[PDB]
Amino acid sequence: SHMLRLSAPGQLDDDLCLLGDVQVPVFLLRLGEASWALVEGGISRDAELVWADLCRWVADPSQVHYWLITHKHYDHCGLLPYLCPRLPNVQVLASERTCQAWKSESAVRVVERLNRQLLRAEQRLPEACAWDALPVRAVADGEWLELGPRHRLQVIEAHGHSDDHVVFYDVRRRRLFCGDALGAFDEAEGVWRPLVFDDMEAYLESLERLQRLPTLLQLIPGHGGLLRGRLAADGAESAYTECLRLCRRLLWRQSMGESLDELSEELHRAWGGQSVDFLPGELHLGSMRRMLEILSRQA
Ligand SMILES: O=[N+]([O-])c1ccc(OP(=O)(O)Oc2ccc([N+](=O)[O-])cc2)cc1
Ligand SMILES: [Fe+3]
Ligand SMILES: [Fe+3]
Repeated sequence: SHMLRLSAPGQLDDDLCLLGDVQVPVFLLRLGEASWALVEGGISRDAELVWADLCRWVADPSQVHYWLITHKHYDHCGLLPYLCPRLPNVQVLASERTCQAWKSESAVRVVERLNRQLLRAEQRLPEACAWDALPVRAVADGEWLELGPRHRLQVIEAHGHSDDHVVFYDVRRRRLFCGDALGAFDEAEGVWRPLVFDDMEAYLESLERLQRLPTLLQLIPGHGGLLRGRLAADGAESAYTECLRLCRRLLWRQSMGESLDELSEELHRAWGGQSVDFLPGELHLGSMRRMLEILSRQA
């Protein structure tokens, strides 16, 4: 592995642990002697694994007070109905738009169906909270989240990947929980893979703004672990660069009369192997196609 990327379960920093699979992690923040927060909501089929890992660090789960959610995609909120009932004092903090999603029938349907596709043959999910019954408090762009005496995180709107996406910045630690707004970090090549699934102009504007944060020490996307050193410092800028590079590649190939699919299959082939364990294959290729449709339209 690489010194600049922490990608093992367990303790990452004095106050921060990784629960579950590094590909779809849940982060555990220790806010004080008797108080904790989770960040990112995972996939439903990992409920027992994440529960098990949580109970190793947290003797009393009633001390889990907050659960921060970056966006409504099925792989970032799948655990909520299954673990919220075991966390009697938890408050889920999400954007207004993300909250809206959990109150839409069609939306919840998609999230459940994509989560069910990842179930292994054996397993049963535990009893679930109704999605519209989750203990949520909507948070606003620019809001300060006073989680504990040494944990204060600012909510920053970061749409583009999705129309509801937010990130959470801990300026004390120069630590940014970025969700999928920078794309997917390619563990093999050390570069960002763009994930433009809603709006290219918003996605790029969000990265412009994140580049203006004070220099990052820790950059924690939605998949793959914790990035540090130059990868954190240069992250938002690099993510922007990689988006433009994809745009131009698309423009090249289309100018050679290629159809949206040549590049899609090329991307699905070049990148699909990293997510195969949490993205159904038809979804990865289809996500590629959608992103290329978006870039094409807006360019
Ligand atoms: O069907 N959706 O609305 C949807 C699409 C992609 C998606 O996964 P996301 O985590 O946004 O996309 C990724 C795509 C590829 C990789 N990868 O190259 O390792 C990671 C995340 C989640 C939900
Ligand atoms: Fe996503
Ligand atoms: Fe994701």
